[PDB]
Amino acid sequence: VKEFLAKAKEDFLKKWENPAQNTAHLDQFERIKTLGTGSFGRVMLVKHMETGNHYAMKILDKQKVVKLKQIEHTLNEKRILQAVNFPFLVKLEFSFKDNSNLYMVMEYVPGGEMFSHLRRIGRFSEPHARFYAAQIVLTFEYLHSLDLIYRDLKPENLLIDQQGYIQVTDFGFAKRVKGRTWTLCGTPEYLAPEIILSKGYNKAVDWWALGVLIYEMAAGYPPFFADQPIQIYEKIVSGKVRFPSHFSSDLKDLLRNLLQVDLTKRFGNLKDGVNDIKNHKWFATTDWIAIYQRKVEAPFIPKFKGPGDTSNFDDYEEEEIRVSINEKCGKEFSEF
Amino acid sequence: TTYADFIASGRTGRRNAIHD
Ligand SMILES: Nc1ncc(Cc2ccccc2)s1
Repeated sequence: VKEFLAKAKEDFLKKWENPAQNTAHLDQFERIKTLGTGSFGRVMLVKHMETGNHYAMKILDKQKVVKLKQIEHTLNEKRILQAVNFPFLVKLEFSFKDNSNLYMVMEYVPGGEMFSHLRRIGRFSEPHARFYAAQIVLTFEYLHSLDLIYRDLKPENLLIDQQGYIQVTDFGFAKRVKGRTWTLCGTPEYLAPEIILSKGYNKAVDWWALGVLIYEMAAGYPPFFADQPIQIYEKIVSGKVRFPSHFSSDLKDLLRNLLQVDLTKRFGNLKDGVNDIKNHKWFATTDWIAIYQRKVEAPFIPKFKGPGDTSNFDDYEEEEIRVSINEKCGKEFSEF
Repeated sequence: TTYADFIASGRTGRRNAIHD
């Protein structure tokens, strides 16, 4: 583990300090369908012509990123992704830019989001939820060892692969920080109290978000919901959680320690760090090595119909890609 | 029920990130 993480960091740091740039070009890909949208572009299913490999290409309109003041966040995202390498993180295959846009070509993960299956089925059994929770526990131990805070855990951002294992996507808010940080970002249901209250905060916000996730998986709804974000915030800072009567007592206790307002008491945030979580009774049946190596059988394998099938994703209205004749925001994105 | 209160709320679709 220590020795895993030592090698992981050496590996990461080389790429961190010398980021890969300009490793493909748009005209090498055949565009097929939109798998998702966002405030600065979309993710499209695409085909790499030279190989016949399918990928998910994220396109960001440089002008939109600038307007929304997300330049630094966007350079974080690319610089981190090109440098990390973990089984439960979607791989960045290529990245490039043109006059108008930024492009991040990711590994295509055809099983769709946990969100979809979670909403459809209603809720996951404790074993089913424990299985995905353990993959996140290891993923955060990997990312936090690298000084990386993730900051957007939610079922919408966890993709299910062909083996029924999770792949974390969307690094738009990930940041390499040694001390504390202040940006208000993330998703309302998943924000730790520190964030809402404009305190400086650190990685402990990822562990809190883990408690929100685990609870959502196992209850079928989040511990703090309302029709408007400000009503959600009050619920979160009051730190009053009710559990479904079906919740096992081990689960209720883990959740009490994860969704802990007092940072000297929050699991992940103490002298033993991540082992508080890994050693908790709820996880007693978890074989950590076998999860990492993917030899545990998944509770659920997605229905697969083809290499480039898209039915596990919602439909989205297409929009043509226009590339301007003039370079936009060149200086802002020169390191991209 | 809490489930019923959830299902009837405006937040059962995909949830957008906030920032600033
Ligand atoms: N690698 C990817 N496969 C499908 C994707 C669309 C998507 C992207 C982000 C969050 C949810 C869904 S990204």
